Amino acid sequence: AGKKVLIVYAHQEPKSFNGSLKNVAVDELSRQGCTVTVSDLYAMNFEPRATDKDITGTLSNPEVFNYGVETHEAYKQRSLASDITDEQKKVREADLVIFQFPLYWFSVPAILKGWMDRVLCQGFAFDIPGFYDSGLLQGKLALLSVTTGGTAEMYTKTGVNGDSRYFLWPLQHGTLHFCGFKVLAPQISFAPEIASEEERKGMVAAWSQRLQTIWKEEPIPCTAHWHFGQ
Amino acid sequence: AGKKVLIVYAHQEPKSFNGSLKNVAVDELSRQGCTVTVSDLYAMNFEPRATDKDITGTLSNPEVFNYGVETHEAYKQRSLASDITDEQKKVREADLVIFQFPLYWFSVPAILKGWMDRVLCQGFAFDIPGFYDSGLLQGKLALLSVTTGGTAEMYTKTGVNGDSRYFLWPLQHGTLHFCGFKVLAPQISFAPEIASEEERKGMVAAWSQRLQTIWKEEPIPCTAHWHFGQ
Ligand SMILES: Cc1cc2nc3c(=O)[nH]c(=O)nc-3n(C[C@H](O)[C@H](O)[C@H](O)COP(=O)(O)OP(=O)(O)OC[C@H]3O[C@@H](n4cnc5c(N)ncnc54)[C@H](O)[C@@H]3O)c2cc1C
Ligand SMILES: Cc1cc2nc3c(=O)[nH]c(=O)nc-3n(C[C@H](O)[C@H](O)[C@H](O)COP(=O)(O)OP(=O)(O)OC[C@H]3O[C@@H](n4cnc5c(N)ncnc54)[C@H](O)[C@@H]3O)c2cc1C
Ligand SMILES: CC(=O)Nc1ccc2c(c1)[C@@H](CC#N)C(=O)N2C
Ligand SMILES: CC(=O)Nc1ccc2c(c1)[C@@H](CC#N)C(=O)N2C
Ligand SMILES: [Zn+2]
Ligand SMILES: [Zn+2]
Repeated sequence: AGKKVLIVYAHQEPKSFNGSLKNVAVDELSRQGCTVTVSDLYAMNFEPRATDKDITGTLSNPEVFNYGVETHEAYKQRSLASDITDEQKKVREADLVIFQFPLYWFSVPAILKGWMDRVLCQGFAFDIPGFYDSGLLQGKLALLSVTTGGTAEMYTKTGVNGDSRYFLWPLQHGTLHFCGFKVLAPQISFAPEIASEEERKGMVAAWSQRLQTIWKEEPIPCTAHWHFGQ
Repeated sequence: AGKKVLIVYAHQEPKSFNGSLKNVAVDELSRQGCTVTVSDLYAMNFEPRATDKDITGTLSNPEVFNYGVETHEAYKQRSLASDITDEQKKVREADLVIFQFPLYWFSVPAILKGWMDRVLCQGFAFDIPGFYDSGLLQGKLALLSVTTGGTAEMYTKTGVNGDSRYFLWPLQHGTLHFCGFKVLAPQISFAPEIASEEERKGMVAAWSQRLQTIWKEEPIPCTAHWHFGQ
């Protein structure tokens, strides 16, 4: 129908390749009749740092500050900072969450890493127990849409950077799977800066076109073998 | 003695296990006569976000903001924000950089991700020709000292988390090796929260003990084979 999508978007420049990919997601999902929300982290000046400012209530231990303990508890008490609960609400209502970002050091840009650290808290995204396939975000989909400086070939088994999937592990498995998401196959747009005009437009249309049938997709097996082989 | 160490420290609580580890590292390298510097990111309230505030004066293209390019030009024209250049100065001067942090989502806390995104800029950490064996910081040593919530057992090849080396790939290879560091074996203190006090003392001591002979160490071969194969 009928689906609710959250795009968590991490690029500074709306005219970027990232902004284009974000905009065609919105266009295409919107045209399908889906409900769409965008967390534009840079435009929000989203706070990436995990600090005692994230808890507004009496601390469980005010002598020695433990971020994980205090946020678990603030979540249960509903004394978390409001910028964190606003995201949680977006995540809670979403059926699909797409992360749109350029790769920074084989990972997400810090502003997005901060959204992950501060938003996916214990009690909300997972618990002990209640992680991986019993993770709290079960029944939800997640998809990483990454753009790189390096080419497709750099990111091969035997290229300098190794296989692209190697860098996907901490994000797909250690974070998304861990919270219960089914993970859809990543969308990697390699080296747009080097690509020609045509190859770039093909890359944008390929994203557009994949989204046409996104609801029909099966998740990847989010395992050590998918990521590493052998 | 005669060598300079920078410890980049990412934890909110001085009385924490990360604090204790940073403190025995200071005490021990200080005892041996080394020059020691600590960037306490939270105490500094270090800016994690990559933005146009990172370039002072006027941008070489204020129409389309491209962080990589503008930070490359700024580096060469001595026009980076001073928080960035302060950190580069400490790194330039260090013979060993130690990173001391709790594992957040199979990675570094966002605050430290920000340090790496913003400090390790093109022209400073790496450039074309210089990356991997020829990255700009060759001659230097680096070491990840990570603490985990999860046990050693969870972090094996057939455990729920996979092998530790799988999450180390983006940090050690895609970041440290990429900038031309020789990387020392990670120091991983598994699950200090659920260990006895004892075992805890054991892990602190191993770190202290290990730092006595840190200068004698062979760096790891930072290969895909090291991280992924048998
Ligand atoms: C701190 C930092 C760390 C990095 N780490 C890594 C790393 O670890 N590994 C790696 O491989 N790379 C890395 N990079 C490079 C980075 O990932 C790439 O620069 C980024 O993915 C490029 O995406 P972009 O949107 O910024 O491209 P852009 O530069 O914005 O896009 C390139 C070109 O595409 C054009 N374009 C925009 N929209 C369209 C459209 N609709 N149709 C056709 N063309 C369009 C733009 O106008 C531009 O001309 C890093 C960069 C930084 C700044
Ligand atoms: C956002 C977030 C994401 C996380 N992601 C992951 C993840 O992906 N994987 C994972 O495994 N874990 C993860 N964790 C758990 C986290 O890594 C651990 O909680 C953290 O590493 C614990 O280290 P600490 O210094 O904060 O422990 P502390 O709680 O400060 O230390 C444990 C105990 O040691 C005591 N202590 C302090 N100094 C000494 C000393 N000198 N001798 C003996 N005891 C001492 C402390 O008092 C405390 O009782 C995550 C946590 C958070 C908040
Ligand atoms: C400005 C910029 O492109 N930075 C950057 C930083 C780190 C890396 C890269 C680019 C790429 C390659 C390219 N371009 C890479 O593999 N790593 C680790
Ligand atoms: C507060 C806290 O322990 N958070 C946390 C968050 C994420 C993860 C963990 C703990 C560990 C497990 C533990 N402890 C983990 O494997 N991941 C992915
Ligand atoms: Zn998985
Ligand atoms: Zn390597």
